[PDB]
Amino acid sequence: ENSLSTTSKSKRQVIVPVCMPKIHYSPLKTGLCYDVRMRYHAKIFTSY
Amino acid sequence: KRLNETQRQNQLDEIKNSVGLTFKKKQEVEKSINDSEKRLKHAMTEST
Repeated sequence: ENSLSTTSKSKRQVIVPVCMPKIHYSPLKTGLCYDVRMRYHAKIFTSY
Repeated sequence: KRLNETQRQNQLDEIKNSVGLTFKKKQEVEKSINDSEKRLKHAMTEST
């Protein structure tokens, strides 16, 4: 289609290598804290 | 242990909910008790 249309059949030489991505937020998860042992503590029905 | 503790706690507050329900039903039948007593009183007056 285009008139630009680059035409060179040759293997391009490698420029950069693939490394670990330098980010430190959100490939990770979100921490949750929960235990049923907090449900031990209840109130003494005293008045009525 | 956690499984049985959770089932215990669910049974516990379900019992507490049903206790609130029956206490409300008692507290709502008290008034019809007293009104029925009033009409028994008037029935005794017209009986005499």
